[PDB]
Amino acid sequence: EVHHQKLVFFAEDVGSNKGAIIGLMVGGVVIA
Amino acid sequence: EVHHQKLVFFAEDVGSNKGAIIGLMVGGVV
Amino acid sequence: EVHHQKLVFFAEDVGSNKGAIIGLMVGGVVIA
Amino acid sequence: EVHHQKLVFFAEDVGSNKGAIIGLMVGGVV
Amino acid sequence: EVHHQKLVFFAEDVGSNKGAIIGLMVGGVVIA
Amino acid sequence: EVHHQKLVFFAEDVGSNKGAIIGLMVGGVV
Amino acid sequence: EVHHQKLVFFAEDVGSNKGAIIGLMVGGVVIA
Amino acid sequence: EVHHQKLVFFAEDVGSNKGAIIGLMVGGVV
Amino acid sequence: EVHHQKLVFFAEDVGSNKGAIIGLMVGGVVIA
Amino acid sequence: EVHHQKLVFFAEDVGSNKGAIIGLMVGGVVIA
Amino acid sequence: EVHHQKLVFFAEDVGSNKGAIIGLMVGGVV
Amino acid sequence: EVHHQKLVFFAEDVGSNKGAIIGLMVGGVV
Amino acid sequence: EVHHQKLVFFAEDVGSNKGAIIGLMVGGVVIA
Amino acid sequence: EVHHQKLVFFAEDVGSNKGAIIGLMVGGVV
Amino acid sequence: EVHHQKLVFFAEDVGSNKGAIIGLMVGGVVIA
Amino acid sequence: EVHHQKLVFFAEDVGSNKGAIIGLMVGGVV
Repeated sequence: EVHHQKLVFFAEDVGSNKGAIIGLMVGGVVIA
Repeated sequence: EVHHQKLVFFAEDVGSNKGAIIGLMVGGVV
Repeated sequence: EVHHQKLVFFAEDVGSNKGAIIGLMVGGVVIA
Repeated sequence: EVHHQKLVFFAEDVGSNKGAIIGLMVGGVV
Repeated sequence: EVHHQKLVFFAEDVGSNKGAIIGLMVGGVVIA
Repeated sequence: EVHHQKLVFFAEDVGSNKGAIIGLMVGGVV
Repeated sequence: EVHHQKLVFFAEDVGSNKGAIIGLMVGGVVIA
Repeated sequence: EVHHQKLVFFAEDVGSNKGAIIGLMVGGVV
Repeated sequence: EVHHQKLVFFAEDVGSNKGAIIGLMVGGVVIA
Repeated sequence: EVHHQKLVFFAEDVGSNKGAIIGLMVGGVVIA
Repeated sequence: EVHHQKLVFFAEDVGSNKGAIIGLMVGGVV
Repeated sequence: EVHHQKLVFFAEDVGSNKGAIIGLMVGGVV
Repeated sequence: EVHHQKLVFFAEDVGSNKGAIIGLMVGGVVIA
Repeated sequence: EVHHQKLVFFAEDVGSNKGAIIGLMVGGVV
Repeated sequence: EVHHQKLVFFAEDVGSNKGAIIGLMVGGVVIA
Repeated sequence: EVHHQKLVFFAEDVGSNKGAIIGLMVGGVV
Protein backbone atom coordinates (compact mmCIF):
# COMPACT_ATOMS: atom_id res chain seq x y z
CA GLU A 1 0.00 0.00 0.00
CA VAL A 2 1.01 3.63 -0.49
CA HIS A 3 2.80 5.30 2.41
CA HIS A 4 0.44 7.15 4.74
CA GLN A 5 2.10 9.26 7.42
CA LYS A 6 0.17 11.08 10.13
CA LEU A 7 1.92 12.99 12.91
CA VAL A 8 -0.21 15.07 15.25
CA PHE A 9 1.21 16.91 18.27
CA PHE A 10 -0.74 18.96 20.81
CA ALA A 11 0.80 21.73 22.91
CA GLU A 12 -1.73 23.95 24.67
CA ASP A 13 -1.12 26.54 27.40
CA VAL A 14 -3.37 27.83 30.17
CA GLY A 15 -1.15 30.44 31.83
CA SER A 16 2.54 30.65 30.95
CA ASN A 17 3.51 29.04 27.65
CA LYS A 18 7.10 27.87 27.41
CA GLY A 19 7.77 25.23 24.80
CA ALA A 20 9.58 21.91 25.01
CA ILE A 21 12.03 20.29 22.60
CA ILE A 22 10.30 18.08 20.04
CA GLY A 23 12.45 16.46 17.36
CA LEU A 24 11.00 14.18 14.72
CA MET A 25 13.61 12.33 12.67
CA VAL A 26 12.06 10.24 9.89
CA GLY A 27 14.32 8.15 7.68
CA GLY A 28 13.42 5.93 4.76
CA VAL A 29 15.57 3.86 2.41
CA VAL A 30 14.62 1.75 -0.61
CA ILE A 31 15.68 0.80 -4.14
CA ALA A 32 14.15 1.91 -7.45
CA GLU B 1 -1.36 5.27 -5.10
CA VAL B 2 -1.40 8.31 -2.84
CA HIS B 3 1.35 9.29 -0.42
CA HIS B 4 -0.56 11.05 2.36
CA GLN B 5 2.02 12.91 4.41
CA LYS B 6 0.15 14.91 7.03
CA LEU B 7 2.10 16.71 9.73
CA VAL B 8 0.12 18.94 12.09
CA PHE B 9 1.05 20.76 15.27
CA PHE B 10 -1.48 22.46 17.54
CA ALA B 11 -0.13 25.27 19.70
CA GLU B 12 -2.47 27.59 21.58
CA ASP B 13 -1.56 30.23 24.15
CA VAL B 14 -3.80 31.53 26.93
CA GLY B 15 -1.45 33.68 29.00
CA SER B 16 1.90 34.38 27.34
CA ASN B 17 3.63 32.38 24.61
CA LYS B 18 7.38 31.86 24.54
CA GLY B 19 8.68 29.40 21.97
CA ALA B 20 8.93 25.64 21.57
CA ILE B 21 11.63 23.69 19.75
CA ILE B 22 9.93 22.00 16.81
CA GLY B 23 12.30 20.14 14.53
CA LEU B 24 10.90 18.04 11.71
CA MET B 25 13.53 16.15 9.72
CA VAL B 26 12.10 13.85 7.06
CA GLY B 27 14.53 12.15 4.71
CA GLY B 28 13.68 9.51 2.15
CA VAL B 29 15.65 7.92 -0.66
CA VAL B 30 14.29 5.77 -3.49
CA GLU C 1 2.16 8.10 -7.74
CA VAL C 2 0.27 11.04 -6.24
CA HIS C 3 2.25 12.88 -3.56
CA HIS C 4 0.13 14.66 -0.95
CA GLN C 5 2.28 16.49 1.58
CA LYS C 6 0.53 18.89 3.92
CA LEU C 7 2.08 20.67 6.88
CA VAL C 8 -0.28 22.69 9.05
CA PHE C 9 0.92 24.51 12.15
CA PHE C 10 -1.45 26.29 14.50
CA ALA C 11 -0.15 29.16 16.61
CA GLU C 12 -2.98 31.06 18.26
CA ASP C 13 -1.87 33.34 21.08
CA VAL C 14 -4.52 35.19 23.06
CA GLY C 15 -2.12 36.74 25.54
CA SER C 16 1.35 37.71 24.38
CA ASN C 17 2.90 36.26 21.24
CA LYS C 18 6.62 35.62 21.34
CA GLY C 19 8.24 33.26 18.88
CA ALA C 20 8.73 29.53 18.64
CA ILE C 21 11.64 27.90 16.84
CA ILE C 22 10.21 25.67 14.13
CA GLY C 23 12.39 24.02 11.52
CA LEU C 24 10.89 21.98 8.70
CA MET C 25 13.57 20.11 6.77
CA VAL C 26 12.24 17.58 4.27
CA GLY C 27 14.63 15.87 1.89
CA GLY C 28 13.81 13.58 -0.98
CA VAL C 29 16.23 11.68 -3.21
CA VAL C 30 15.09 9.69 -6.26
CA ILE C 31 16.70 8.41 -9.46
CA ALA C 32 15.12 10.14 -12.45
CA GLU D 1 -0.36 11.97 -10.29
CA VAL D 2 -0.42 15.53 -9.04
CA HIS D 3 2.13 16.74 -6.51
CA HIS D 4 0.00 18.42 -3.87
CA GLN D 5 2.22 20.44 -1.56
CA LYS D 6 0.35 22.53 0.98
CA LEU D 7 2.09 24.49 3.72
CA VAL D 8 -0.21 26.49 5.99
CA PHE D 9 0.75 28.36 9.14
CA PHE D 10 -1.80 30.09 11.37
CA ALA D 11 -0.33 32.90 13.47
CA GLU D 12 -3.01 34.76 15.41
CA ASP D 13 -2.53 37.55 17.94
CA VAL D 14 -4.95 39.24 20.32
CA GLY D 15 -2.58 41.05 22.68
CA SER D 16 0.97 41.68 21.49
CA ASN D 17 2.99 40.57 18.46
CA LYS D 18 6.67 39.74 18.60
CA GLY D 19 8.44 37.44 16.16
CA ALA D 20 8.47 33.68 15.70
CA ILE D 21 11.30 31.74 14.08
CA ILE D 22 9.93 29.48 11.37
CA GLY D 23 12.20 27.95 8.76
CA LEU D 24 10.87 25.85 5.90
CA MET D 25 13.67 24.28 3.89
CA VAL D 26 12.63 21.40 1.66
CA GLY D 27 14.88 19.72 -0.86
CA GLY D 28 13.76 17.51 -3.70
CA VAL D 29 16.37 15.99 -5.97
CA VAL D 30 14.92 13.99 -8.87
CA GLU E 1 3.18 14.65 -13.00
CA VAL E 2 2.16 18.24 -12.30
CA HIS E 3 3.42 20.12 -9.24
CA HIS E 4 0.86 22.11 -7.25
CA GLN E 5 2.46 24.03 -4.39
CA LYS E 6 0.47 26.34 -2.14
CA LEU E 7 2.04 28.30 0.70
CA VAL E 8 -0.40 30.20 2.90
CA PHE E 9 0.63 32.16 5.99
CA PHE E 10 -1.84 33.88 8.29
CA ALA E 11 -0.76 36.80 10.45
CA GLU E 12 -3.55 38.43 12.42
CA ASP E 13 -2.00 41.28 14.40
CA VAL E 14 -4.61 42.64 16.82
CA GLY E 15 -2.50 44.04 19.63
CA SER E 16 0.79 45.65 18.68
CA ASN E 17 2.41 44.45 15.47
CA LYS E 18 6.12 43.74 15.41
CA GLY E 19 7.52 41.20 12.97
CA ALA E 20 8.19 37.48 12.80
CA ILE E 21 10.93 35.58 10.98
CA ILE E 22 9.69 33.25 8.27
CA GLY E 23 12.07 31.66 5.82
CA LEU E 24 10.68 29.87 2.78
CA MET E 25 13.49 28.02 1.04
CA VAL E 26 12.14 25.45 -1.40
CA GLY E 27 14.74 23.63 -3.44
CA GLY E 28 13.75 21.48 -6.38
CA VAL E 29 15.96 19.99 -9.08
CA VAL E 30 15.22 17.49 -11.86
CA ILE E 31 16.99 15.99 -14.89
CA ALA E 32 15.30 17.08 -18.12
CA GLU F 1 0.12 20.32 -16.71
CA VAL F 2 0.07 23.79 -15.19
CA HIS F 3 2.68 24.33 -12.49
CA HIS F 4 0.44 25.98 -9.90
CA GLN F 5 2.59 27.98 -7.52
CA LYS F 6 0.57 30.04 -5.07
CA LEU F 7 2.34 32.09 -2.42
CA VAL F 8 -0.01 34.13 -0.25
CA PHE F 9 0.59 36.00 3.00
CA PHE F 10 -2.19 37.58 5.05
CA ALA F 11 -0.87 40.29 7.38
CA GLU F 12 -3.59 42.15 9.27
CA ASP F 13 -3.25 45.21 11.50
CA VAL F 14 -5.75 46.79 13.84
CA GLY F 15 -3.33 48.04 16.48
CA SER F 16 0.03 49.30 15.24
CA ASN F 17 1.61 47.74 12.12
CA LYS F 18 5.38 47.39 12.10
CA GLY F 19 7.50 45.08 9.96
CA ALA F 20 7.51 41.33 9.57
CA ILE F 21 10.70 39.72 8.28
CA ILE F 22 9.75 37.23 5.59
CA GLY F 23 12.07 35.74 3.01
CA LEU F 24 10.68 33.80 0.08
CA MET F 25 13.45 32.07 -1.85
CA VAL F 26 12.19 29.27 -4.07
CA GLY F 27 14.82 27.64 -6.25
CA GLY F 28 13.96 25.37 -9.13
CA VAL F 29 16.26 24.10 -11.85
CA VAL F 30 15.19 21.70 -14.60
CA GLU G 1 4.52 22.27 -18.69
CA VAL G 2 3.34 25.84 -18.10
CA HIS G 3 4.31 27.89 -15.04
CA HIS G 4 1.48 29.57 -13.14
CA GLN G 5 3.17 31.48 -10.34
CA LYS G 6 1.10 33.91 -8.28
CA LEU G 7 2.31 35.92 -5.30
CA VAL G 8 -0.36 37.68 -3.27
CA PHE G 9 0.62 39.75 -0.24
CA PHE G 10 -1.93 41.40 2.02
CA ALA G 11 -0.77 44.06 4.45
CA GLU G 12 -3.33 45.97 6.49
CA ASP G 13 -2.60 49.21 8.29
CA VAL G 14 -5.69 50.06 10.33
CA GLY G 15 -3.58 51.11 13.29
CA SER G 16 -0.52 52.74 11.80
CA ASN G 17 1.45 52.07 8.62
CA LYS G 18 5.08 51.06 8.93
CA GLY G 19 7.25 48.84 6.76
CA ALA G 20 7.59 45.09 6.53
CA ILE G 21 10.59 43.27 5.08
CA ILE G 22 9.36 41.13 2.21
CA GLY G 23 12.04 39.44 0.14
CA LEU G 24 10.82 37.80 -3.05
CA MET G 25 13.75 35.95 -4.60
CA VAL G 26 12.38 33.08 -6.64
CA GLY G 27 14.73 31.46 -9.11
CA GLY G 28 13.67 29.19 -11.91
CA VAL G 29 15.89 28.11 -14.78
CA VAL G 30 15.44 25.41 -17.42
CA ILE G 31 17.96 23.89 -19.82
CA ALA G 32 17.59 25.15 -23.39
CA GLU H 1 -0.06 28.00 -22.77
CA VAL H 2 1.39 31.27 -21.49
CA HIS H 3 3.39 31.86 -18.31
CA HIS H 4 0.95 33.33 -15.79
CA GLN H 5 3.12 35.41 -13.49
CA LYS H 6 1.19 37.57 -11.04
CA LEU H 7 2.72 39.72 -8.32
CA VAL H 8 0.24 41.71 -6.24
CA PHE H 9 0.78 43.67 -3.04
CA PHE H 10 -2.18 45.14 -1.18
CA ALA H 11 -1.37 47.69 1.51
CA GLU H 12 -4.01 49.41 3.62
CA ASP H 13 -4.12 53.06 4.65
CA VAL H 14 -5.77 53.98 7.94
CA GLY H 15 -2.98 54.95 10.30
CA SER H 16 0.09 57.11 9.84
CA ASN H 17 1.67 56.63 6.39
CA LYS H 18 5.15 55.13 6.15
CA GLY H 19 6.57 52.64 3.63
CA ALA H 20 7.20 48.90 3.36
CA ILE H 21 10.45 47.35 2.16
CA ILE H 22 9.70 44.95 -0.67
CA GLY H 23 12.32 43.30 -2.85
CA LEU H 24 10.92 41.70 -5.99
CA MET H 25 13.92 39.93 -7.47
CA VAL H 26 12.26 37.07 -9.30
CA GLY H 27 14.59 35.28 -11.67
CA GLY H 28 13.24 33.18 -14.50
CA VAL H 29 15.24 32.30 -17.59
CA VAL H 30 15.30 29.29 -19.92
CA GLU I 1 28.37 42.76 9.92
CA VAL I 2 29.54 43.32 6.36
CA HIS I 3 28.53 41.12 3.43
CA HIS I 4 31.40 39.89 1.27
CA GLN I 5 29.71 37.89 -1.46
CA LYS I 6 31.72 36.93 -4.52
CA LEU I 7 30.48 34.78 -7.39
CA VAL I 8 33.16 33.50 -9.74
CA PHE I 9 32.17 31.37 -12.72
CA PHE I 10 34.72 29.84 -15.07
CA ALA I 11 33.53 28.47 -18.39
CA GLU I 12 36.08 27.28 -20.92
CA ASP I 13 35.31 26.69 -24.59
CA VAL I 14 38.38 25.09 -26.14
CA GLY I 15 36.27 22.63 -28.11
CA SER I 16 33.12 24.46 -29.11
CA ASN I 17 31.23 27.29 -27.42
CA LYS I 18 27.63 26.61 -26.50
CA GLY I 19 25.42 27.85 -23.68
CA ALA I 20 25.23 26.80 -20.06
CA ILE I 21 22.23 27.44 -17.83
CA ILE I 22 23.41 29.42 -14.83
CA GLY I 23 20.72 30.70 -12.50
CA LEU I 24 21.94 33.17 -9.90
CA MET I 25 19.05 33.95 -7.57
CA VAL I 26 20.42 34.96 -4.20
CA GLY I 27 18.08 36.66 -1.77
CA GLY I 28 19.21 38.55 1.28
CA VAL I 29 16.96 40.81 3.33
CA VAL I 30 17.39 42.35 6.77
CA ILE I 31 14.84 44.01 9.07
CA ALA I 32 15.11 47.80 9.11
CA GLU J 1 29.58 34.47 15.29
CA VAL J 2 30.70 35.14 11.72
CA HIS J 3 29.50 32.99 8.82
CA HIS J 4 31.99 31.80 6.21
CA GLN J 5 30.43 29.80 3.40
CA LYS J 6 32.43 28.52 0.46
CA LEU J 7 30.89 26.51 -2.36
CA VAL J 8 33.33 25.14 -4.93
CA PHE J 9 32.24 22.91 -7.80
CA PHE J 10 34.72 21.37 -10.22
CA ALA J 11 33.60 20.32 -13.69
CA GLU J 12 36.46 19.12 -15.87
CA ASP J 13 34.92 18.22 -19.22
CA VAL J 14 37.50 16.48 -21.42
CA GLY J 15 35.43 14.19 -23.60
CA SER J 16 32.17 15.77 -24.68
CA ASN J 17 30.42 18.29 -22.44
CA LYS J 18 26.69 17.94 -21.90
CA GLY J 19 25.11 19.33 -18.74
CA ALA J 20 24.66 18.25 -15.14
CA ILE J 21 22.00 19.25 -12.62
CA ILE J 22 23.30 21.02 -9.53
CA GLY J 23 20.92 22.74 -7.15
CA LEU J 24 22.27 24.99 -4.42
CA MET J 25 19.46 25.94 -2.06
CA VAL J 26 20.83 27.38 1.17
CA GLY J 27 18.22 28.61 3.61
CA GLY J 28 19.23 30.63 6.63
CA VAL J 29 17.07 32.65 9.00
CA VAL J 30 17.82 34.42 12.29
CA ILE J 31 16.03 36.74 14.73
CA ALA J 32 17.66 40.17 14.90
CA GLU K 1 32.99 48.39 6.00
CA VAL K 2 31.43 48.37 2.53
CA HIS K 3 29.31 45.59 1.03
CA HIS K 4 31.73 43.75 -1.24
CA GLN K 5 29.65 42.20 -4.00
CA LYS K 6 31.53 40.73 -6.96
CA LEU K 7 30.01 38.93 -9.94
CA VAL K 8 32.51 37.65 -12.50
CA PHE K 9 31.90 35.30 -15.42
CA PHE K 10 34.88 34.09 -17.44
CA ALA K 11 33.82 32.53 -20.73
CA GLU K 12 36.50 31.25 -23.09
CA ASP K 13 36.46 31.34 -26.88
CA VAL K 14 38.43 28.77 -28.86
CA GLY K 15 35.82 26.74 -30.74
CA SER K 16 32.68 27.94 -32.53
CA ASN K 17 31.06 30.96 -30.83
CA LYS K 18 27.57 30.63 -29.37
CA GLY K 19 26.15 32.10 -26.15
CA ALA K 20 25.51 31.00 -22.58
CA ILE K 21 22.34 31.62 -20.57
CA ILE K 22 23.06 33.50 -17.35
CA GLY K 23 20.29 34.75 -15.11
CA LEU K 24 21.70 37.23 -12.61
CA MET K 25 18.79 38.01 -10.30
CA VAL K 26 20.46 38.79 -6.98
CA GLY K 27 18.12 40.48 -4.53
CA GLY K 28 19.48 42.31 -1.55
CA VAL K 29 17.55 44.90 0.41
CA VAL K 30 17.40 46.07 4.03
CA GLU L 1 33.19 31.19 16.89
CA VAL L 2 33.41 31.22 13.11
CA HIS L 3 30.84 29.26 11.13
CA HIS L 4 32.86 27.48 8.47
CA GLN L 5 30.70 25.92 5.78
CA LYS L 6 32.72 24.26 3.03
CA LEU L 7 30.92 22.42 0.24
CA VAL L 8 33.12 21.03 -2.54
CA PHE L 9 32.21 18.62 -5.33
CA PHE L 10 34.73 17.16 -7.77
CA ALA L 11 33.33 16.09 -11.14
CA GLU L 12 36.03 14.93 -13.54
CA ASP L 13 35.53 13.58 -17.05
CA VAL L 14 37.88 12.02 -19.57
CA GLY L 15 35.48 10.21 -21.88
CA SER L 16 31.96 11.62 -22.13
CA ASN L 17 29.93 14.03 -20.01
CA LYS L 18 26.26 13.54 -19.23
CA GLY L 19 24.45 15.02 -16.25
CA ALA L 20 24.45 14.18 -12.56
CA ILE L 21 21.67 15.02 -10.10
CA ILE L 22 23.08 16.80 -7.06
CA GLY L 23 20.83 18.71 -4.69
CA LEU L 24 22.17 20.66 -1.74
CA MET L 25 19.39 21.96 0.48
CA VAL L 26 20.42 23.12 3.94
CA GLY L 27 18.18 24.86 6.43
CA GLY L 28 19.31 26.79 9.46
CA VAL L 29 16.70 28.35 11.70
CA VAL L 30 18.15 30.40 14.56
CA GLU M 1 30.82 27.22 19.63
CA VAL M 2 32.78 27.04 16.37
CA HIS M 3 30.88 25.14 13.68
CA HIS M 4 32.98 23.40 11.03
CA GLN M 5 30.82 21.66 8.44
CA LYS M 6 32.58 20.29 5.38
CA LEU M 7 31.05 18.10 2.69
CA VAL M 8 33.45 16.80 0.06
CA PHE M 9 32.20 14.51 -2.69
CA PHE M 10 34.54 12.94 -5.23
CA ALA M 11 33.32 11.83 -8.65
CA GLU M 12 36.08 10.97 -11.09
CA ASP M 13 34.90 9.19 -14.22
CA VAL M 14 37.59 8.02 -16.63
CA GLY M 15 35.23 6.08 -18.84
CA SER M 16 31.78 7.56 -19.31
CA ASN M 17 30.12 9.97 -16.92
CA LYS M 18 26.40 9.55 -16.31
CA GLY M 19 24.56 11.01 -13.34
CA ALA M 20 24.31 9.99 -9.71
CA ILE M 21 21.46 11.09 -7.45
CA ILE M 22 22.88 12.91 -4.44
CA GLY M 23 20.73 14.77 -1.95
CA LEU M 24 22.22 16.69 0.96
CA MET M 25 19.56 17.84 3.40
CA VAL M 26 20.88 19.34 6.63
CA GLY M 27 18.50 20.96 9.08
CA GLY M 28 19.31 22.86 12.23
CA VAL M 29 16.88 24.26 14.79
CA VAL M 30 17.99 26.47 17.69
CA ILE M 31 16.35 29.08 19.92
CA ALA M 32 17.89 32.52 19.35
CA GLU N 1 34.73 24.09 21.24
CA VAL N 2 34.60 22.97 17.63
CA HIS N 3 31.85 20.98 15.94
CA HIS N 4 33.68 18.94 13.31
CA GLN N 5 31.10 17.80 10.79
CA LYS N 6 33.03 15.97 8.07
CA LEU N 7 31.09 14.07 5.41
CA VAL N 8 33.03 12.60 2.48
CA PHE N 9 32.09 10.24 -0.35
CA PHE N 10 34.61 8.76 -2.78
CA ALA N 11 33.11 7.71 -6.12
CA GLU N 12 35.56 6.48 -8.75
CA ASP N 13 34.72 5.27 -12.26
CA VAL N 14 36.90 3.13 -14.52
CA GLY N 15 34.52 1.87 -17.19
CA SER N 16 31.11 3.54 -17.22
CA ASN N 17 29.49 5.47 -14.37
CA LYS N 18 25.75 5.31 -13.76
CA GLY N 19 24.25 6.86 -10.65
CA ALA N 20 24.20 5.91 -6.99
CA ILE N 21 21.54 6.91 -4.48
CA ILE N 22 23.24 9.12 -1.92
CA GLY N 23 20.91 10.62 0.65
CA LEU N 24 22.27 12.52 3.62
CA MET N 25 19.66 13.70 6.11
CA VAL N 26 21.10 15.42 9.16
CA GLY N 27 18.67 16.99 11.60
CA GLY N 28 19.57 18.49 14.95
CA VAL N 29 17.61 20.59 17.41
CA VAL N 30 18.90 22.55 20.40
CA GLU O 1 33.44 17.35 24.49
CA VAL O 2 32.40 19.03 21.25
CA HIS O 3 30.52 16.89 18.74
CA HIS O 4 32.88 15.39 16.18
CA GLN O 5 31.15 13.61 13.31
CA LYS O 6 33.02 11.79 10.56
CA LEU O 7 31.34 9.81 7.79
CA VAL O 8 33.39 8.27 4.99
CA PHE O 9 31.93 6.11 2.23
CA PHE O 10 33.90 4.50 -0.59
CA ALA O 11 32.41 3.46 -3.93
CA GLU O 12 34.85 2.51 -6.68
CA ASP O 13 34.27 0.84 -10.03
CA VAL O 14 36.55 -1.18 -12.29
CA GLY O 15 34.22 -2.02 -15.16
CA SER O 16 30.55 -1.09 -14.96
CA ASN O 17 29.59 1.47 -12.34
CA LYS O 18 26.04 1.22 -11.06
CA GLY O 19 25.37 2.73 -7.68
CA ALA O 20 23.67 1.47 -4.54
CA ILE O 21 21.18 3.09 -2.19
CA ILE O 22 22.95 4.78 0.72
CA GLY O 23 20.79 6.70 3.16
CA LEU O 24 22.30 8.38 6.20
CA MET O 25 19.74 9.64 8.68
CA VAL O 26 21.30 11.53 11.57
CA GLY O 27 19.10 12.92 14.33
CA GLY O 28 19.91 14.78 17.51
CA VAL O 29 17.76 16.33 20.22
CA VAL O 30 18.72 18.50 23.19
CA ILE O 31 17.55 21.44 25.33
CA ALA O 32 19.02 24.93 25.64
CA GLU P 1 32.74 40.47 11.13
CA VAL P 2 32.76 40.00 7.37
CA HIS P 3 30.29 37.50 5.96
CA HIS P 4 32.47 35.61 3.50
CA GLN P 5 30.24 34.13 0.83
CA LYS P 6 32.27 32.58 -1.96
CA LEU P 7 30.55 30.75 -4.80
CA VAL P 8 32.86 29.44 -7.50
CA PHE P 9 32.25 27.02 -10.37
CA PHE P 10 35.03 25.67 -12.57
CA ALA P 11 33.70 24.43 -15.91
CA GLU P 12 36.41 23.35 -18.35
CA ASP P 13 36.08 22.29 -21.98
CA VAL P 14 38.60 20.67 -24.27
CA GLY P 15 36.17 18.53 -26.22
CA SER P 16 32.83 20.19 -27.04
CA ASN P 17 31.17 22.52 -24.51
CA LYS P 18 27.39 22.36 -24.14
CA GLY P 19 25.33 23.56 -21.18
CA ALA P 20 25.35 22.63 -17.52
CA ILE P 21 22.16 23.24 -15.57
CA ILE P 22 23.14 24.92 -12.31
CA GLY P 23 20.80 26.77 -10.00
CA LEU P 24 22.18 28.88 -7.18
CA MET P 25 19.41 30.05 -4.87
CA VAL P 26 20.70 31.20 -1.50
CA GLY P 27 18.09 32.66 0.83
CA GLY P 28 18.98 34.58 3.94
CA VAL P 29 16.68 36.67 6.10
CA VAL P 30 17.80 38.44 9.26
